Amino acid sequence: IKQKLETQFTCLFCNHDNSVVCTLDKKNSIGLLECKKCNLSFQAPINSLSQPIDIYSDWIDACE
Amino acid sequence: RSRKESYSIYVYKVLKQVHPDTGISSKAMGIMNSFVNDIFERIAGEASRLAHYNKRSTITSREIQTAVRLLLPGELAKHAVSEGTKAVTKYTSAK
Amino acid sequence: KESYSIYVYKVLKQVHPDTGISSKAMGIMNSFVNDIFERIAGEASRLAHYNKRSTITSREIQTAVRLLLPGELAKHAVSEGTKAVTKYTSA
Amino acid sequence: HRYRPGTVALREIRRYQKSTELLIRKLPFQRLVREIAQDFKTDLRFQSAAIGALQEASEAYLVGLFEDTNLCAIHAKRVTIMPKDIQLARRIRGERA
Amino acid sequence: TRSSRAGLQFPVGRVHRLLRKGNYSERVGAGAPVYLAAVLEYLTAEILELAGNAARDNKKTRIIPRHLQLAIRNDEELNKLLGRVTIAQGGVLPNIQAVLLPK
Amino acid sequence: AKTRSSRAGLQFPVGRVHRLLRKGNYSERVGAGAPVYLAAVLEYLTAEILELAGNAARDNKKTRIIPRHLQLAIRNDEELNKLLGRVTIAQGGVLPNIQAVLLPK
Amino acid sequence: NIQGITKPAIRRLARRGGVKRISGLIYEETRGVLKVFLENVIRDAVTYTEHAKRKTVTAMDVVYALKRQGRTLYGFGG
Amino acid sequence: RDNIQGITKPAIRRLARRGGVKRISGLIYEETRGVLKVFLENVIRDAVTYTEHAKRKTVTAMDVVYALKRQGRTLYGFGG
DNA sequence: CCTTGGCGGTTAAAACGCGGGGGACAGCGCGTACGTGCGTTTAAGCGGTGCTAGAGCTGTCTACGACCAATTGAGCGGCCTCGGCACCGGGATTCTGAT
DNA sequence: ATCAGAATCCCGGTGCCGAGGCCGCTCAATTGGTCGTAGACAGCTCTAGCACCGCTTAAACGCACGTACGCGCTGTCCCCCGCGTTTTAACCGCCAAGG
Ligand SMILES: [Zn+2]
Repeated sequence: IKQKLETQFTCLFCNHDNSVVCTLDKKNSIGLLECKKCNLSFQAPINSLSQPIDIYSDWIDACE
Repeated sequence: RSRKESYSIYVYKVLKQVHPDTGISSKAMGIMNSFVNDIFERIAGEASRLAHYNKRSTITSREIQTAVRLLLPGELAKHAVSEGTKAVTKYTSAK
Repeated sequence: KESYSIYVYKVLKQVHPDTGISSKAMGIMNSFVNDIFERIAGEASRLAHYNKRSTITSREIQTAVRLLLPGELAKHAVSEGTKAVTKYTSA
Repeated sequence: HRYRPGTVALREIRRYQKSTELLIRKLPFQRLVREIAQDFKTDLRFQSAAIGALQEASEAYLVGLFEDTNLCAIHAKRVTIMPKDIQLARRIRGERA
Repeated sequence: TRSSRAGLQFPVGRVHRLLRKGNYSERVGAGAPVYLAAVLEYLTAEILELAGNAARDNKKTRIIPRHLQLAIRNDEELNKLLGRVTIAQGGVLPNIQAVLLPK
Repeated sequence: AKTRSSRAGLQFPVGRVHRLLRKGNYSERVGAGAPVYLAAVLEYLTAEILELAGNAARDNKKTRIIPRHLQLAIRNDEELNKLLGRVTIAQGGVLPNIQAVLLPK
Repeated sequence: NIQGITKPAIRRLARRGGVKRISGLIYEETRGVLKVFLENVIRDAVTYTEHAKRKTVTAMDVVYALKRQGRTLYGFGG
Repeated sequence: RDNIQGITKPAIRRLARRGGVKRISGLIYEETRGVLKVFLENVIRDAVTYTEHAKRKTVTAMDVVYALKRQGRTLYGFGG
């Protein structure tokens, strides 16, 4: 079953903190970051061990 | 609190004129407001085209008449032109 | 009462530079150009009155060109418009 | 026992020409529309009244297109619809080239 | 109010205002909004008169929009006017091709 | 560059378009970038459709574009045909639509 | 996905249309044409909301997009 | 008078052939005349109304252009 | 012992199912409307020619319209009532088919 | 035709809820007063719309005649209607890992 989790991460674009939601679909190995404020979305591959800090880390490197 | 618009009370009175013993739903009143909006918009667009195909920028009632009998079909249109013309006479005959 | 004839000649020499044209072809072209201009401009005026913005900048024109033309034409047109904005803004 | 075919359909045509209530119910239609818009812009919310507007316009649209398609098939010396009938009606209206 | 001075029911000056803010021309005459308001007034009179007859049919007192769509779809010139028009809670003509009626 | 057309490197008169907007009763005020933007869109549309015009006229060894060429080039496009769906060209005609049920087999 | 459209829904669409007898491939063809319809509609609707600089599509923009396709619908403040 | 009957069957034939129509039935021609007539009725009514407000007793090409744009059957070619 | 993440419920449109029956599709055979030619008749088209409403085009003076301070009460936001329909069981009736 | 029986219509009934009355505000319609040029109007000029005809000729009309798609019919075969049978798209309450 999918996991819809709220986090305390800051969006890299709109800078609103505590407004990034992480949807981890392990059945298809696809993780999804969403911003509850400005509405952006970032997708990245996840394994079985990953957690909201794993894809949020991949989002920091995808920008820089 | 921003003040919003409706035409509900006006056409409401007109409905009360033509049928005193008749109620109405609120959504239908909104529908009629949208109806007035649409007819007004088509008329006004024909008025702007009247202006630009006449190279003039004044609007009188004559342009409104020719706009209505451009848009609406004949018999209905001529009755409406009659109503508007008699109203023009009754108003502008007095102040 | 000006038509757009030499503008068409210069576009044509920029694209197929060994190509003639008839008179009425130019007439249909200017009919076309006027139609397109009127449709976009009226749609921009709808943007203003639907959005209560008392003037129109280029952003309204971009979104109106999106609203009229479909995808590939729209994206290439947005590209050309922003490039013109860029080169005119630089000097 | 068993009823003879065609009858119940026309009886519910007479029933379904009466209530103008929405035929497709809400949640799956909403999911389909959301799965569609997402393709144009991610993280997009929808005013529920706008969703009802989409629903109304879609259902009336399809009903009228069915009416023309049905009259095409009636002209086609048949009673049952075909997909080619929808193609003919759309080719008259001009959606597809 | 000029509407009362025209003996009518639609507010003139609101329409005169909306003509100004519509970029409809550069200048706006005196009695053009009176004529337009009267046009609107007779239009809605005719429409809702047929709607009142539609409520007389079903013996309903409050107007439902189904009455409105029916009265649009009955009259000729009105339906040719509002051909590209649809209404939420509209429905259509109760209509059956009798070639599909059984024998 | 004195002229804004040379300042845009384009081929259309911009102040023409700005006066058209002013003598349009379109908005009350008109900014500086919108007329340039719209004129650039127009210029792209001209060049884009005249490409199909050039190939369609070159299909028949004729230096001059005829209206039949323009209608052919439109109908052979997809985006322009759905653009010009309610649109008819003078001296146009339509495409060769020979149905397969018609050829002598 | 698109398969959330049930068979008796399109049947009810035939019924309010008043259509009697139904074939097979009708269903998938219906879903396809409905899809393309909603595609153009919601595309220019989100274009309106893009110009709105706001994160919710208005019902107003839906109405105006219907006007832009010549599909004028009353009822919901338009 | 009777210029409605000035419509010739070979003209209808030629229109069917550029229209691509192969086989022609006989009950078609007067129906065609009636549809053409109603078309031109609405057209020239609107064009003459545009010229009524023009206060000029002669109708121009531009008038007919504007009127047919009003119907949405909009035709290019002659400017307008 | 008390406060979370999962782990299992009744219900109502939704998916199978069969069988068949009535409707879709190929053939059959004619046949009578209709392509095609051919000669015969016709009107349209083209080129001049008078030719004149009348549009096309130009000064001008005005009044109606653009625009500005009071004012003000109608139009508008909020509150409050009741009878108008939404559905429910009764009961009656009318389609529909097997007879 | 013809009866039995499904299907629907249609009549009190009550309930509840929003349509409509209502009422106290305030901001745009109003009222009045002051510039101003757009246009209603007078009038000038030359184009073009109209009408007409003579000559040319290609285009329509009528008919002769076969003929072949349009159609009524037929048999047939199949596959949607429909009614029945589960059945799964939506939400409601004690477990046994946490803290
Ligand atoms: Zn963000």
